[PDB]
Formats: sequence, structure tokens, C-alpha cells
Amino acid sequence: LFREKIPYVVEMEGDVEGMKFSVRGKGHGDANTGKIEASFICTTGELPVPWSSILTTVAQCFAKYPNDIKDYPKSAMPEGYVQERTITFENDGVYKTRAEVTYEKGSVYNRVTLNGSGFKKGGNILGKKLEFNYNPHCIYVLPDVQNNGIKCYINIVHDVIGGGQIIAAHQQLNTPLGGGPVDIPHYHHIQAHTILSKDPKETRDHMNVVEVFRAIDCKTAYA
Amino acid sequence: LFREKIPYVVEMEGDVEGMKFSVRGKGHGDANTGKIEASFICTTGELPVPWSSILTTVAQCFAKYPNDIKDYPKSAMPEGYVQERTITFENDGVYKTRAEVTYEKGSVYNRVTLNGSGFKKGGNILGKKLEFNYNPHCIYVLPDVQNNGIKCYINIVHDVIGGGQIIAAHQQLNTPLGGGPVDIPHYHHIQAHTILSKDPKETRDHMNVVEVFRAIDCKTAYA
Repeated sequence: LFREKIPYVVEMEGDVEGMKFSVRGKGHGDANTGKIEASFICTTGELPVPWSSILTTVAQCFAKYPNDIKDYPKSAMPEGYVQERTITFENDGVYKTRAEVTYEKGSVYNRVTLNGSGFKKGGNILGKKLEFNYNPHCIYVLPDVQNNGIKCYINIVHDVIGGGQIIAAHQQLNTPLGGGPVDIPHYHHIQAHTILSKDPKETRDHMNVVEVFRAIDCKTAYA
Repeated sequence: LFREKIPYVVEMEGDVEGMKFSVRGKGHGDANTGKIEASFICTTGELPVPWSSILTTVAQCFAKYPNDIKDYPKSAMPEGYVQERTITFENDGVYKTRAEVTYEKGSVYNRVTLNGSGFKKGGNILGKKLEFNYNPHCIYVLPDVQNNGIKCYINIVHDVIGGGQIIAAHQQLNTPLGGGPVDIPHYHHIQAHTILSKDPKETRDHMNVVEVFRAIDCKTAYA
């Protein structure tokens, strides 16, 4: 199912303090390498929040997994899985997100909704004061047998224009869309690395993305 | 002054919901390997909270640093540095801690105070329902030039007796005790690995620790 590089499609609807927007993305994921390359367009005009703020919201199934850690997202495929997050920004509001990640017609689809509230008028998010770049991160993956899934935790470091960084605290739940058996792993990490870029020839508000996700058995590797 | 294995001494005073306690530790740290081995005794009787809950509170200077990342804690030595943390436990209270980490008489000293409040009667902390073990973790180290130091973020995964895990969210600030020059690094990670043990011959409430800390230039290493 993930033996080859395969197409990745994203359909996102957002609403942040009443500002509605749509994002569409197309790219590929290669679970052999853990690499994602995708292009995102805001199809409703100007994105009303920083691109970096929605990077995590816009495919964990593409992560490079070794044989000796259960791969919950790939196990939930092809019927797929629900990915829910609360993202709380330092001194600012929260994104609540609900995604359905499915395998259809040789492609992975990430169809995701986002609501934002509690954001400050001239803060880093509504003021769009975050740099257009990204930092590498460590994703925590924990078993959640009670929910037939995994709970994940991430701190995201956002670089602020003119110096400084803020944290976006991520709480994440992945549960199955199917009725099939799922593989629920022991606690481990996913190393994340992300380069954001623009196409100079692209006139629409956009974000291009090159990502690497590698699962690490930290109980062994950090010893 | 970190070229050799050197002694490590810890003096901790705690107050959680009015329960006062003292912890003393002795061991060594080796910054060549990133290894800490130390023994902790509660000198006031029974520890009123889980040992694992105070593991992070009871020497980042011992972490194994490569040449290409600035080592803030070693740079602050020998006058040393202040380590402040807010630790907020899932569905439970918060530890506020202030440490002074110094080099005196051939030894690293961690003299640290802890206050706990907002804890639930019969919860995982006051009920001591956390397992006597520890998980590996990823420490985020960020520059904080405004404070002549570093800000660090950690999620700690605590295993609960009889199954389950909770998160202890760590916010950490390190500032100098001296007026000397300090080395403030770019954003990077410290991989942490910790094994807890008891001495069968020890009659006092106690915790022995073997730890490995390695700084990783994640901007490069995760690519």
C-alpha cells in the first residue's frame, strides 16, 4: 500500500475568528524514505493566518517506520483514520482540527477542518508576524488502547519576524475509520524536518513543503 | 573542567500542598558520554509524591555536546546558572522549581526548591500511583538572548500503575549566576534516557538513576 511513492491530496476548510478560508494541496509521500513533497494554494485569496501555523494540520502514514515499531496510521489504511488536534499558541488562541486521512484510487487524502478562537488582535497569528519557515521537531507517539488508537504530543517552535520564537503545543488523537484490526505501538518518537519555500512564478498565496519523518525506537536509540 | 567524570551533589527542599520534604543525592556526571549516575534519599521519611515526578528537578551541563552546538550550561560554569521550571501534570497540579547549579570543590551542586499546588486528593501524584520507572524524552533548547540564557521545553511521559501514561509539561529557563560571557546556542534537541532502580540493602525511601543526555543538531541530523 505504501511500497511506492504515491500521490497525496489535501482539502482543508478553515475558520479563525470568523475569517473563513480554503487550502488545496497536491504532492507525493514515500514511506520508504519518510519524505513528503507537496504544494499548497489558498483558493479563497490571502491566507488569514501564517502558513507555518497550519503546516502540521495539512499524513503521519508516510513516516519511515522500522520493522520493530507498530505503524498505527498505515495499519488503519486503506479505510483510514481520524486525526484530531488541539493546538494552543503561546499567549494566543487555539486551533481545533479534525482530519480524515484515507487511501482512495492509489492516493492518500487528508480532508481536514480547522476552527480557531481566543486569538488576540495584533498577536503573532492574526497579525501574521510568524516567519515563512519551519523548525525540526520530535513527535511523541503513545498507545491509547481505550480509544483503539494513538495519542501524540508535539511542541512546534515558530520563528517570529524580527527575532524570537513561540511554542504551539499540539495534543493529537488518531482513531480508526475502519472496523479492521489496527497495530497500536509502544511509546516512541517521530523525528520531523520541514523546509518551506515559495515558487517565484506562482501568483496565488501558497506554501511548498519538503518534509522527512522517521520513527525512532527511543527506548533503544537514546540508551 | 568537564573533560573528566566529576562528582554531582543534589540538595532539594520540597513543599507540595503543605507536605514538606528534603531529598539529598550524590553521584557523578561524565560530559564525555552524557552519563549521570546518582543515588537520592528522602531524608525526612517517605517522599509524599512519586520519585519519577521529581526526576527532572533533581544537571544539563553533563549532556554530551558536539563541537557545532553552543553549550550554554557548561559556558555558565564555574559560577553556574539558575534553572527555573513550571511542570504542569495532565489533569493535576503544577511544580514550580528554582535551582542553582554551581561548580564548588571539584563537584557540580544542584541546590533546588520545589513548590506544588492544584493537586487532586487521590490523583496520580498525591496518591503516588505513578510507576517507579522512566521513559526517554526529547528536550527542546531555544536561545533566549533577552534573558542572557536558554528556554527549554519537555513533555515527560509518566507510566501509571496498572496501565496508562500521563504528560508532565515542562517550561524551563536557564540564566547565569555570573556576569561572565555565556554561549547561547541555535535551537536544537537533547535526547534523554533514564533508568530508575532501588538498592535492596537501602532501608530509607530512595531512587537510583542511570541517565544519558546527548545534544543533537536536529536542523541537520533529522534532514
